Amino acid sequence: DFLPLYFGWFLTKKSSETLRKAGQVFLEELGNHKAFKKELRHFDEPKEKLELVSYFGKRPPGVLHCTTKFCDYGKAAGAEEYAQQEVVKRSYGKAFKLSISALFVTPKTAGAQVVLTDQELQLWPSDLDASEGLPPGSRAHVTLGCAADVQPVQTGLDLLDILQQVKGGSQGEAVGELPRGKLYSLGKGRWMLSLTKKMEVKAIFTGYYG
Amino acid sequence: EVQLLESGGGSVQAGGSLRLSCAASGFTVGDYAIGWFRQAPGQQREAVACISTDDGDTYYADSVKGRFTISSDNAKKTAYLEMNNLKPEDTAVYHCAVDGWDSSCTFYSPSYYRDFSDHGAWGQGTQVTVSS
Repeated sequence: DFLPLYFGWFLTKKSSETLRKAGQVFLEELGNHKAFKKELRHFDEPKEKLELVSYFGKRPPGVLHCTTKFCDYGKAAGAEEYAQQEVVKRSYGKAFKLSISALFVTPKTAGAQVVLTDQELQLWPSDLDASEGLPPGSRAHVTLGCAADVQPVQTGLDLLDILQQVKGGSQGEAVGELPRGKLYSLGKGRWMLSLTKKMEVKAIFTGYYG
Repeated sequence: EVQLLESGGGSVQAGGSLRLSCAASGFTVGDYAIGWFRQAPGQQREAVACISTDDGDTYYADSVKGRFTISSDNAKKTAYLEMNNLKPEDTAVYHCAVDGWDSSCTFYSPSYYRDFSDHGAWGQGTQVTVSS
Protein backbone atom coordinates (compact mmCIF):
# COMPACT_ATOMS: atom_id res chain seq x y z
CA ASP A 1 0.00 0.00 0.00
CA PHE A 2 2.70 2.47 -1.07
CA LEU A 3 0.23 4.58 -3.00
CA PRO A 4 1.09 8.02 -4.44
CA LEU A 5 -0.75 11.33 -4.58
CA TYR A 6 -1.81 10.40 -8.13
CA PHE A 7 -0.76 7.97 -10.86
CA GLY A 8 0.22 9.36 -14.23
CA TRP A 9 2.83 9.74 -16.93
CA PHE A 10 5.35 12.42 -15.92
CA LEU A 11 7.24 13.86 -18.88
CA THR A 12 11.02 14.10 -18.77
CA LYS A 13 12.70 17.40 -17.94
CA LYS A 14 13.79 17.65 -21.59
CA SER A 15 10.45 16.83 -23.21
CA SER A 16 8.49 18.72 -20.54
CA GLU A 17 10.56 21.79 -21.39
CA THR A 18 10.06 21.01 -25.08
CA LEU A 19 6.29 20.91 -24.56
CA ARG A 20 6.50 24.15 -22.57
CA LYS A 21 8.35 26.39 -25.03
CA ALA A 22 6.07 24.92 -27.70
CA GLY A 23 3.02 25.60 -25.55
CA GLN A 24 4.19 29.15 -24.85
CA VAL A 25 5.03 29.77 -28.51
CA PHE A 26 1.49 28.57 -29.21
CA LEU A 27 0.09 31.08 -26.71
CA GLU A 28 2.16 33.82 -28.34
CA GLU A 29 1.17 33.02 -31.92
CA LEU A 30 -2.55 32.68 -31.19
CA GLY A 31 -2.41 35.90 -29.18
CA ASN A 32 -1.01 37.75 -32.19
CA HIS A 33 -3.16 35.70 -34.58
CA LYS A 34 -5.48 38.04 -36.46
CA ALA A 35 -8.62 35.89 -36.34
CA PHE A 36 -8.07 35.31 -32.63
CA LYS A 37 -7.86 39.08 -32.16
CA LYS A 38 -11.06 39.25 -34.22
CA GLU A 39 -12.78 37.03 -31.64
CA LEU A 40 -10.90 38.79 -28.82
CA ARG A 41 -14.33 39.88 -27.55
CA HIS A 42 -15.47 36.28 -27.02
CA PHE A 43 -12.32 35.32 -25.08
CA ASP A 44 -12.98 47.34 -17.81
CA GLU A 45 -10.55 48.72 -20.41
CA PRO A 46 -7.82 47.43 -22.78
CA LYS A 47 -4.99 48.33 -20.41
CA GLU A 48 -3.28 45.01 -21.16
CA LYS A 49 -5.59 44.19 -24.09
CA LEU A 50 -4.86 40.46 -24.20
CA GLU A 51 -1.52 38.68 -23.77
CA LEU A 52 -2.08 34.93 -23.61
CA VAL A 53 1.41 34.19 -22.28
CA SER A 54 0.18 36.20 -19.27
CA TYR A 55 -3.49 35.15 -19.35
CA PHE A 56 -2.65 31.63 -18.15
CA GLY A 57 0.84 32.68 -17.05
CA LYS A 58 0.05 30.80 -13.84
CA ARG A 59 1.21 27.23 -14.46
CA PRO A 60 2.23 24.62 -11.84
CA PRO A 61 6.00 24.34 -12.33
CA GLY A 62 8.01 21.19 -12.87
CA VAL A 63 7.59 18.18 -15.14
CA LEU A 64 4.27 18.16 -16.95
CA HIS A 65 2.04 15.12 -16.52
CA CYS A 66 -1.04 13.33 -17.83
CA THR A 67 -2.78 12.04 -14.71
CA THR A 68 -4.35 8.60 -14.89
CA LYS A 69 -5.69 8.20 -11.35
CA PHE A 70 -5.79 10.58 -8.39
CA CYS A 71 -5.00 8.55 -5.28
CA ASP A 72 -4.38 11.09 -2.49
CA TYR A 73 -2.28 8.40 -0.78
CA GLY A 74 -4.39 5.32 -0.08
CA LYS A 75 -7.79 4.44 -1.51
CA ALA A 76 -9.36 7.81 -2.28
CA ALA A 77 -11.90 6.96 -5.00
CA GLY A 78 -11.06 3.31 -5.60
CA ALA A 79 -7.40 4.28 -5.88
CA GLU A 80 -6.11 1.17 -4.11
CA GLU A 81 -8.00 -1.01 -6.59
CA TYR A 82 -6.29 0.95 -9.36
CA ALA A 83 -2.87 0.30 -7.82
CA GLN A 84 -3.81 -3.38 -7.46
CA GLN A 85 -4.05 -3.78 -11.24
CA GLU A 86 -1.09 -5.87 -12.38
CA VAL A 87 -0.92 -3.50 -15.36
CA VAL A 88 -0.39 -0.51 -13.07
CA LYS A 89 2.22 -2.21 -10.87
CA ARG A 90 4.12 -3.67 -13.83
CA SER A 91 4.07 -0.21 -15.45
CA TYR A 92 5.02 1.76 -12.32
CA GLY A 93 8.24 3.67 -12.94
CA LYS A 94 8.57 2.25 -16.46
CA ALA A 95 9.11 4.46 -19.51
CA PHE A 96 6.37 5.47 -21.96
CA LYS A 97 5.99 7.81 -24.93
CA LEU A 98 2.94 10.07 -25.07
CA SER A 99 1.67 11.66 -28.28
CA ILE A 100 0.44 15.26 -28.26
CA SER A 101 -2.07 15.35 -31.09
CA ALA A 102 -3.02 19.00 -30.68
CA LEU A 103 -2.54 21.92 -28.32
CA PHE A 104 -5.47 24.13 -27.39
CA VAL A 105 -6.56 27.22 -25.48
CA THR A 106 -9.82 28.15 -23.77
CA PRO A 107 -10.94 31.14 -21.69
CA LYS A 108 -10.63 28.88 -18.64
CA THR A 109 -7.56 26.72 -19.35
CA ALA A 110 -4.89 25.66 -21.85
CA GLY A 111 -3.37 22.23 -22.41
CA ALA A 112 -2.47 19.47 -24.83
CA GLN A 113 -4.36 16.50 -26.27
CA VAL A 114 -2.64 13.21 -25.43
CA VAL A 115 -3.60 10.26 -27.64
CA LEU A 116 -2.64 7.34 -25.43
CA THR A 117 -1.65 4.00 -26.92
CA ASP A 118 -3.64 0.83 -26.31
CA GLN A 119 -0.95 -0.21 -23.83
CA GLU A 120 -1.08 3.20 -22.16
CA LEU A 121 -4.89 2.97 -22.01
CA GLN A 122 -4.77 -0.20 -19.90
CA LEU A 123 -3.69 2.15 -17.11
CA TRP A 124 -6.21 4.93 -17.75
CA PRO A 125 -9.09 4.56 -15.24
CA SER A 126 -12.77 4.65 -16.24
CA ASP A 127 -13.69 5.85 -12.74
CA LEU A 128 -14.56 9.38 -11.61
CA ASP A 129 -18.29 9.90 -10.94
CA ALA A 130 -18.76 15.73 -22.47
CA SER A 131 -17.30 12.25 -22.06
CA GLU A 132 -20.47 10.84 -23.63
CA GLY A 133 -20.01 9.56 -27.16
CA LEU A 134 -16.23 9.98 -27.00
CA PRO A 135 -13.76 7.08 -26.91
CA PRO A 136 -11.78 6.11 -23.80
CA GLY A 137 -8.80 8.22 -22.85
CA SER A 138 -10.31 11.25 -24.59
CA ARG A 139 -9.76 13.00 -21.26
CA ALA A 140 -6.03 12.25 -21.60
CA HIS A 141 -4.43 15.69 -21.54
CA VAL A 142 -1.55 17.74 -20.15
CA THR A 143 -2.47 21.01 -18.46
CA LEU A 144 -0.20 23.74 -19.84
CA GLY A 145 -1.75 26.76 -18.11
CA CYS A 146 -4.75 28.01 -16.13
CA ALA A 147 -5.86 31.64 -15.79
CA ALA A 148 -5.90 32.30 -12.04
CA ASP A 149 -9.15 31.14 -10.40
CA VAL A 150 -9.64 28.32 -12.94
CA GLN A 151 -8.53 25.75 -10.35
CA PRO A 152 -9.65 22.16 -11.19
CA VAL A 153 -9.18 19.35 -13.69
CA GLN A 154 -10.60 21.93 -16.10
CA THR A 155 -8.08 21.46 -18.91
CA GLY A 156 -9.26 17.85 -19.13
CA LEU A 157 -12.89 18.89 -18.99
CA ASP A 158 -12.16 21.65 -21.50
CA LEU A 159 -10.26 19.34 -23.85
CA LEU A 160 -13.08 16.80 -23.71
CA ASP A 161 -15.61 19.62 -24.12
CA ILE A 162 -13.68 20.84 -27.17
CA LEU A 163 -13.63 17.25 -28.46
CA GLN A 164 -17.44 17.17 -28.26
CA GLN A 165 -17.68 20.13 -30.63
CA VAL A 166 -15.39 18.36 -33.09
CA LYS A 167 -17.45 15.20 -32.57
CA GLY A 168 -20.38 16.99 -34.21
CA GLY A 169 -18.24 18.78 -36.78
CA SER A 170 -18.06 22.16 -35.05
CA GLN A 171 -14.30 22.41 -35.80
CA GLY A 172 -15.23 25.36 -38.00
CA GLU A 173 -12.65 24.56 -40.69
CA ALA A 174 -9.20 26.16 -40.72
CA VAL A 175 -10.02 29.50 -39.09
CA GLY A 176 -6.34 30.05 -39.89
CA GLU A 177 -2.98 28.35 -39.38
CA LEU A 178 -0.08 28.89 -36.99
CA PRO A 179 3.44 27.50 -37.42
CA ARG A 180 3.80 23.79 -36.61
CA GLY A 181 0.08 23.09 -37.07
CA LYS A 182 -3.37 24.23 -38.15
CA LEU A 183 -5.88 26.40 -36.31
CA TYR A 184 -9.60 26.16 -35.59
CA SER A 185 -12.19 27.91 -33.43
CA LEU A 186 -15.46 26.51 -32.12
CA GLY A 187 -16.80 28.84 -29.41
CA LYS A 188 -16.00 31.47 -26.80
CA GLY A 189 -12.21 31.24 -26.90
CA ARG A 190 -12.52 27.57 -27.92
CA TRP A 191 -9.45 27.68 -30.15
CA MET A 192 -7.49 24.56 -31.09
CA LEU A 193 -4.14 24.03 -32.82
CA SER A 194 -4.24 20.71 -34.70
CA LEU A 195 -0.54 19.92 -34.92
CA THR A 196 0.33 18.73 -38.41
CA LYS A 197 3.04 16.64 -36.73
CA LYS A 198 2.30 14.82 -33.49
CA MET A 199 4.44 16.20 -30.66
CA GLU A 200 5.62 12.89 -29.23
CA VAL A 201 6.91 13.31 -25.67
CA LYS A 202 8.80 10.97 -23.35
CA ALA A 203 7.33 10.25 -19.93
CA ILE A 204 7.38 7.73 -17.09
CA PHE A 205 4.33 6.09 -15.51
CA THR A 206 5.09 6.64 -11.84
CA GLY A 207 3.27 8.47 -9.06
CA TYR A 208 3.80 11.71 -7.19
CA TYR A 209 4.63 11.92 -3.48
CA GLY A 210 4.50 15.13 -1.46
CA GLU B 1 24.57 -4.17 -23.02
CA VAL B 2 23.78 -2.01 -20.00
CA GLN B 3 25.86 -3.00 -16.97
CA LEU B 4 27.00 -0.93 -13.99
CA LEU B 5 30.41 -1.79 -12.52
CA GLU B 6 30.14 -0.25 -9.06
CA SER B 7 32.89 -0.42 -6.44
CA GLY B 8 34.84 1.64 -3.93
CA GLY B 9 32.85 0.97 -0.75
CA GLY B 10 33.16 -1.20 2.33
CA SER B 11 33.46 -0.94 6.09
CA VAL B 12 34.62 2.30 7.71
CA GLN B 13 34.37 4.14 11.03
CA ALA B 14 32.36 7.26 11.82
CA GLY B 15 33.92 10.42 10.43
CA GLY B 16 35.67 8.32 7.79
CA SER B 17 35.49 8.73 4.03
CA LEU B 18 34.64 6.38 1.17
CA ARG B 19 34.47 6.65 -2.62
CA LEU B 20 31.80 4.69 -4.48
CA SER B 21 32.68 4.48 -8.18
CA CYS B 22 30.19 3.27 -10.79
CA ALA B 23 31.38 2.60 -14.34
CA ALA B 24 28.16 2.52 -16.34
CA SER B 25 28.28 0.88 -19.76
CA GLY B 26 25.67 0.50 -22.47
CA PHE B 27 24.55 4.14 -22.56
CA THR B 28 25.52 7.11 -24.69
CA VAL B 29 27.19 10.19 -23.18
CA GLY B 30 24.77 13.01 -22.36
CA ASP B 31 21.49 11.08 -22.47
CA TYR B 32 21.89 9.33 -19.11
CA ALA B 33 22.08 10.37 -15.46
CA ILE B 34 24.09 8.33 -12.95
CA GLY B 35 23.51 8.50 -9.21
CA TRP B 36 23.52 6.22 -6.20
CA PHE B 37 20.59 5.25 -4.01
CA ARG B 38 21.17 3.97 -0.47
CA GLN B 39 18.55 1.55 0.85
CA ALA B 40 19.37 0.61 4.42
CA PRO B 41 18.00 -2.77 5.58
CA GLY B 42 14.35 -2.33 6.51
CA GLN B 43 13.92 1.17 5.08
CA GLN B 44 12.98 2.76 1.77
CA ARG B 45 15.61 3.61 -0.81
CA GLU B 46 16.64 7.27 -0.89
CA ALA B 47 18.50 9.07 -3.65
CA VAL B 48 21.91 9.97 -2.25
CA ALA B 49 22.91 11.97 -5.34
CA CYS B 50 23.02 11.99 -9.11
CA ILE B 51 24.87 13.84 -11.86
CA SER B 52 23.49 14.50 -15.33
CA THR B 53 25.86 13.63 -18.16
CA ASP B 54 24.10 16.39 -20.12
CA ASP B 55 23.48 19.37 -17.83
CA GLY B 56 26.33 18.46 -15.52
CA ASP B 57 23.95 19.44 -12.72
CA THR B 58 23.91 17.45 -9.49
CA TYR B 59 21.32 16.70 -6.81
CA TYR B 60 21.90 15.76 -3.19
CA ALA B 61 19.70 14.67 -0.34
CA ASP B 62 19.77 17.33 2.35
CA SER B 63 21.39 14.89 4.77
CA VAL B 64 24.38 14.24 2.49
CA LYS B 65 24.93 17.81 1.28
CA GLY B 66 28.54 18.91 1.64
CA ARG B 67 29.48 15.49 3.03
CA PHE B 68 29.02 13.54 -0.22
CA THR B 69 29.95 14.87 -3.67
CA ILE B 70 29.11 13.10 -6.92
CA SER B 71 31.16 13.46 -10.10
CA SER B 72 31.18 12.07 -13.63
CA ASP B 73 34.10 11.42 -15.96
CA ASN B 74 31.66 11.56 -18.86
CA ALA B 75 34.45 10.43 -21.19
CA LYS B 76 35.12 7.30 -19.13
CA LYS B 77 31.36 7.08 -18.48
CA THR B 78 31.96 6.52 -14.76
CA ALA B 79 30.78 8.41 -11.69
CA TYR B 80 32.22 8.78 -8.20
CA LEU B 81 30.51 9.61 -4.90
CA GLU B 82 33.02 11.32 -2.59
CA MET B 83 31.54 10.35 0.77
CA ASN B 84 32.93 12.18 3.81
CA ASN B 85 32.11 12.54 7.50
CA LEU B 86 30.28 9.24 7.07
CA LYS B 87 28.01 8.59 10.05
CA PRO B 88 26.72 5.23 11.29
CA GLU B 89 23.27 6.34 10.12
CA ASP B 90 24.70 6.25 6.57
CA THR B 91 25.06 2.46 6.71
CA ALA B 92 23.21 0.87 3.79
CA VAL B 93 23.73 -1.02 0.55
CA TYR B 94 24.35 1.82 -1.87
CA HIS B 95 23.14 1.14 -5.41
CA CYS B 96 24.35 2.86 -8.55
CA ALA B 97 21.29 3.80 -10.60
CA VAL B 98 21.50 5.14 -14.16
CA ASP B 99 18.51 6.85 -15.80
CA GLY B 100 18.81 6.37 -19.55
CA TRP B 101 15.29 7.64 -20.20
CA ASP B 102 15.91 11.02 -18.55
CA SER B 103 19.40 12.48 -18.39
CA SER B 104 17.72 14.72 -15.82
CA CYS B 105 17.85 14.06 -12.09
CA THR B 106 14.06 14.46 -12.12
CA PHE B 107 13.28 10.86 -11.15
CA TYR B 108 16.08 10.66 -8.62
CA SER B 109 13.86 13.13 -6.76
CA PRO B 110 12.13 11.49 -3.77
CA SER B 111 8.74 12.71 -5.04
CA TYR B 112 8.64 10.05 -7.80
CA TYR B 113 9.58 6.41 -8.36
CA ARG B 114 11.63 5.17 -11.31
CA ASP B 115 12.07 1.46 -12.00
CA PHE B 116 15.66 1.71 -13.23
CA SER B 117 15.30 -1.66 -15.00
CA ASP B 118 13.12 -0.27 -17.81
CA HIS B 119 15.35 2.39 -19.41
CA GLY B 120 18.34 2.41 -17.08
CA ALA B 121 20.11 0.10 -14.66
CA TRP B 122 20.22 -0.81 -10.97
CA GLY B 123 23.46 -1.50 -9.13
CA GLN B 124 23.42 -4.80 -7.27
CA GLY B 125 25.29 -3.58 -4.20
CA THR B 126 28.22 -1.60 -2.82
CA GLN B 127 27.76 -2.14 0.91
CA VAL B 128 28.70 0.81 3.12
CA THR B 129 29.02 0.17 6.86
CA VAL B 130 30.08 2.95 9.24
CA SER B 131 31.01 1.93 12.78
CA SER B 132 31.77 3.20 16.30
